[PDB]
Amino acid sequence: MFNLKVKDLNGSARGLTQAFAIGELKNQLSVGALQLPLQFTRTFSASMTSELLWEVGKGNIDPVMYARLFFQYAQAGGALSVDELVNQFTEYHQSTACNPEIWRKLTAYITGSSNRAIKADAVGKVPPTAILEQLRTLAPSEHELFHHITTDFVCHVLSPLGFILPDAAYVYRVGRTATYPNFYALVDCVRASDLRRMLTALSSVDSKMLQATFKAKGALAPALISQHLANAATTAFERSRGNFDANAVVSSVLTILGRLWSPSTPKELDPSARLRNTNGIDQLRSNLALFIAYQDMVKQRGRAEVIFSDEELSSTIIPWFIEAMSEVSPFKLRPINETTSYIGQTSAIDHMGQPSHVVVYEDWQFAKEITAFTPVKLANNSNQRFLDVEPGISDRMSATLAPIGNTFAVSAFVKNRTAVYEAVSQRGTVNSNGAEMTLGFPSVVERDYALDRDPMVAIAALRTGIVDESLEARASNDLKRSMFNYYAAVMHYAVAHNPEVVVSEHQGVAAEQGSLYLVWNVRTELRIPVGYNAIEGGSIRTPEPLEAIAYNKPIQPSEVLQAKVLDLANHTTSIHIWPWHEASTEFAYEDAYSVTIRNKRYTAEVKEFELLGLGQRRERVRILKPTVAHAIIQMWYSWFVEDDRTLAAARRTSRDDAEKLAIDGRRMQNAVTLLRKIEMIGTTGIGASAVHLAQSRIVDQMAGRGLIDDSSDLHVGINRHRIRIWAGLAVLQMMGLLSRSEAEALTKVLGDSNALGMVVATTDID
Amino acid sequence: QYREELELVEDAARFVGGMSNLIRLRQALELDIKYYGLKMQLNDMGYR
Amino acid sequence: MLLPVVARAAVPAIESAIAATPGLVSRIAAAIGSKVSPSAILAAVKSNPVVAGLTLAQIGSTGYDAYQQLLENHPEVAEMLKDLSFKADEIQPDFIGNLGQYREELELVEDAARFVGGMSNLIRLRQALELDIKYYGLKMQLNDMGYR
Amino acid sequence: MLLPVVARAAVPAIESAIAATPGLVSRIAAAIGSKVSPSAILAAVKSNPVVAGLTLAQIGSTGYDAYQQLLENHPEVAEMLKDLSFKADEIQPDFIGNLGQYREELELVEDAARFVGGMSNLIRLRQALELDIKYYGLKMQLNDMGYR
Amino acid sequence: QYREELELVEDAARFVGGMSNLIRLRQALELDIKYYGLKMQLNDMGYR
Amino acid sequence: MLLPVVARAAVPAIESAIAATPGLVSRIAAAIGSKVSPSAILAAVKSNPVVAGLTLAQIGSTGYDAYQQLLENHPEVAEMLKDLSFKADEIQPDFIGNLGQYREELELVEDAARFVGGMSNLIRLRQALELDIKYYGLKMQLNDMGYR
Amino acid sequence: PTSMKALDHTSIASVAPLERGSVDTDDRNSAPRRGANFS
Repeated sequence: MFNLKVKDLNGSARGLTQAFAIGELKNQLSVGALQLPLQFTRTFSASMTSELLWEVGKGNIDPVMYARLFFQYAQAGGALSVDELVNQFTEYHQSTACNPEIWRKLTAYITGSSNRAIKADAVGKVPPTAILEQLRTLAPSEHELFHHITTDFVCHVLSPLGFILPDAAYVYRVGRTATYPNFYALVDCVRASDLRRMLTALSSVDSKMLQATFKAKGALAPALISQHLANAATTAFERSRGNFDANAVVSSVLTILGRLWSPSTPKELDPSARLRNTNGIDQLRSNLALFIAYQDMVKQRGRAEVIFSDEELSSTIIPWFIEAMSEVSPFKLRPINETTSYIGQTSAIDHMGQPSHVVVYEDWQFAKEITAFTPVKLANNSNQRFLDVEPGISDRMSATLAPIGNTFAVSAFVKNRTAVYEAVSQRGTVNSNGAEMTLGFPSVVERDYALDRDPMVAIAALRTGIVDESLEARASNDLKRSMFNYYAAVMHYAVAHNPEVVVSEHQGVAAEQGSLYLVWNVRTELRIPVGYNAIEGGSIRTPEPLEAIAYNKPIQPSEVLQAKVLDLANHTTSIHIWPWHEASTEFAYEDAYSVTIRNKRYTAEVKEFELLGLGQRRERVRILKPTVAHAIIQMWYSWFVEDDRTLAAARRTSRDDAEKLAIDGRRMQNAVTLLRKIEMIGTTGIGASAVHLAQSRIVDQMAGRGLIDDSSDLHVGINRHRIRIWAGLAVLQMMGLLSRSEAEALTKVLGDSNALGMVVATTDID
Repeated sequence: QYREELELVEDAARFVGGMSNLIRLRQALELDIKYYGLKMQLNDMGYR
Repeated sequence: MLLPVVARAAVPAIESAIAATPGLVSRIAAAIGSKVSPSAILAAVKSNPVVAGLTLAQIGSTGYDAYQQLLENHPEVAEMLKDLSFKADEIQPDFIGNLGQYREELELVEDAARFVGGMSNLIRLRQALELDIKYYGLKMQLNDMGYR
Repeated sequence: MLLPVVARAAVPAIESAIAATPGLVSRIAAAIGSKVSPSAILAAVKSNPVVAGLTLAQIGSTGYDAYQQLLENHPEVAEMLKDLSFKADEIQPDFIGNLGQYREELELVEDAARFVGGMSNLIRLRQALELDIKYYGLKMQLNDMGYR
Repeated sequence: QYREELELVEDAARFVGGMSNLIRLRQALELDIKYYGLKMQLNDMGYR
Repeated sequence: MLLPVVARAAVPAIESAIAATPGLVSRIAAAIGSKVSPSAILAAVKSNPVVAGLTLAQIGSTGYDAYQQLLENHPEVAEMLKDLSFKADEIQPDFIGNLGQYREELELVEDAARFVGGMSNLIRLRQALELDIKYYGLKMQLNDMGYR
Repeated sequence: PTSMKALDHTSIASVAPLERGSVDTDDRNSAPRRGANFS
């Protein structure tokens, strides 16, 4: 839940406004003053995937992914950039490959034989982690991630011969990918083209010949190995040498685009008639993801320069820049319509036409799986520890959570919201303000739980636009990188549904020599503007991507957004080296169901280990967090209390008979759909076993005092409908899904509406 | 004369929990105010 | 360099402090490590934000205002500013042992806390009981009138 | 009742304290709420362990020994006894605010801790650096002789 | 004359991390001992 | 919590040292960082074992006994306690160079060791040769009688 | 009795995590979180 006043966009949300992206902190942004027509038909979207555990120890090299490890190690690792990293990799690669000894000394170790041939039978086995231990001393580095890449190289040429133990295994987690390129994500993905051409040379060494000459002859010296490695590692050193600075490949090729978009480009520097006609610029001219990248470029550098020869050289840059991105990468070009598919919109209309509130939401497919691991140290004061997945705890919850899944789907939240604004609104126009725009982004709040951050700094990042410094850099680096996704994800949306876009050039405050911002042509067919613009001509031209949303008609999301859980189960043996205590929630719970029977109070305590079938309380196990599940429920809570608040706010000032009865018509109808939902959770596997026990602690507490039995014609039912409801919270409480505070207010809402009173009123006949 | 009185404790007991708890809870309230401030402050520093 | 918005307000604040007393001029020259001449440091302030911050730490009297506003102007200097400016807080000899006695006590509160709810609740509930008796009577009476 | 293993040591311990001074007899009679006569409380001690504990809290001089041994053979009373005997630790007016200044500081240690390892490691590593230089020479020399 | 010296810092820098870290780490060690005791004690009370 | 088995011996041991001289009370208050009052530190000892150990390091005269018994029932603190209590052993200026001369010599022993067997054997064999001659005669004579 | 002593002193092959953290969490016990009151 994030609310903004679309009339004053500057103040309410500056993160999503365009005025911020191109460097206007001050309120002013130019009108539709000067313009050039354009159509964006393509975009660069990250492939749809989220982090997965990948294991580095085994002999294979999968160049695409090791590349991905560099992204994470350097970028999110706190280091400067993957660019500086890769450079320090090829100084490292030059060190070993071009050096004749370092390939002898560690083939003396693995083969055992310094000066003489080794037979075919007498071939020992040396575990992979071994040779790594020594290579550390030979070719020392400050980045362990290099030693792993060389280690499993020699493992690859020696694997057929069998000089090494297969059994050992080891594991890391690759990171999540931003869906749209930040400026630097271009620079990175260009260097990562070098790197991928590096590794594809190492990876592809068969050494079949060395396998043939070993078999027939029966023996070979280290002089055959230690050359045949040194031939491989210097084939890779070729392929690294002589590639262009990514930093100056892109910096230019985003400028010479930026000059053929902007209408005002001085003729003194005009991209020439040849490069405008270059093969491929045509396509890159119409591409969006670059544009919002360009806007970033100038936001930071403030300027641009073309170092490369304006003609002869810059026409071999582009065909090299295209081949970098176009090739399979995290970023793959797609028709623009598709990348926004999951966003959806709905609005609350006045009688005339214009919006009162208008909601924008990300659809979701609720994640119905959950896993629970127990961490196991290798030795005292060693951080290697590797977890054991425990089934039978997890089978419970995932068969418990699967019933929850069906009933919370996001579309049913907004389908509910607009049903509120129908009832609460008066009959009269809204001139008073632009229609406020509420936007659910469960992805925002989601990222706060896995990163463990106060939801208030995340929101307040979008509002004011600046990130708080008080937090440590690991968060801000994933915060800003996030806050840029939403910005981008907005404009892909706005553009997708208003194909007419027009590129101006901002120069009012003369902040930068080159600047760009779109302005949309949307045809409103409305009388009065929301936001502020002159609404002249039967179409409005609005620089802000948000306003240009508001004038859309309802849109139904065509594609469910997909969360997917991190997978521990597959590799059990491999030792986890990534910290897993960030993604782990402790699992413990206590609660008491209190009821009053014939003027006394009977309280049944209950513990979580009982609920699960465990007989004893085991401390170690830790539930791996259900973020996306806690994301949605968090949304659905805040929109529920928000609704139920706004009504009881109108319900006081209604001053009508016909309308007032329509509010209480709504609340009651709301709260007993609330409850029939929670009662539906009570029948679940944890819900069951919570009930069966709670009644049983209450019985044996009444043993001492003989008192008369109930009718249970409806009493069994009345008591039953109550005990289930308390199961409904207990299951939500014990998993992370609902915090204890909001669980209380959610009782209080269901409490005063006397929902339960009305639920039973359908089970009697009069 | 204590018939009236003990029945009052056992009403308070059942609510809280075992008698041991109520003896604790009673102290928590009787406890000086500053301590509530102290604990709030450690949570302000991010300890739990 | 230095952004102009910071400059219109920031430059005169320092200059004022200099004109107030010379004794500060020598101090800032030592801390920032700049030429002792008042014209020199004023040339440095404009050049780097990080430098601008350390100066405003040296003079807190008149200068505190701009300093905070500088936080807004540059995220980076403040981020690398918190480290460069630091002083070890003198610890009292008694303190750590004196804290050892409250181990027994705080664990008592947190037993009471969990029961009630968030710490905020318990602070309320404590007052409700400490509250005068008449109020319980008052509330009962409003319910007697059919108000609730 | 009271287990003999305890009672054997407990009874004469109390009786000794009584014979030492009468002033305690009146105190324990007040705390336990028992008849002031020394024969009465001694009859109560045998009857209930909880009572036996409160007595041994009133006299800590000679009595501390048995008390611990009582605590061993009775883990049951341990919880209950801990509650009945309690005193609010007087808090210093300066304390909570005085702690507020270390917020900046402790967060600095925990940044250094995580990097190195467990807190135990960092305490070691700190010493290794603070350590005299010659030792680095010494260790280098043993490696020169081929010792490891 | 500082050629010898700065190259020494940058060896220490790369190891630790960004220069900002090393400036911190340097303070952590220079810091008084009691603080190490203090932090250990909060962990003794079960505060993280 | 300090285990009773220890605490039984520990508490009076400390209290005895306090009663012996006041000069220690101020010392332990400094090291542990606790309130100087003898009642305070005694309240701290009971609370934490780690604290209890540091106290027993400050007083080694009468206290060494309990300390070891503390160490038994608590292998946990053993690591942590060993670190918190440490003193750099003063090294002699001559030492490391003085060791350099024995490089030639020790390598000679280890040549003799490997030949004979474990170092234990060589220490024996050395004595056998150094041993008086008559014994060789004695043993020969028992074999002359038939004894083996 | 058999002696496993010699085999006991060992080191584990070291490695460095990509993203440091989660270090002091090796041994801790968080005591349970209560549910809300009910009515």
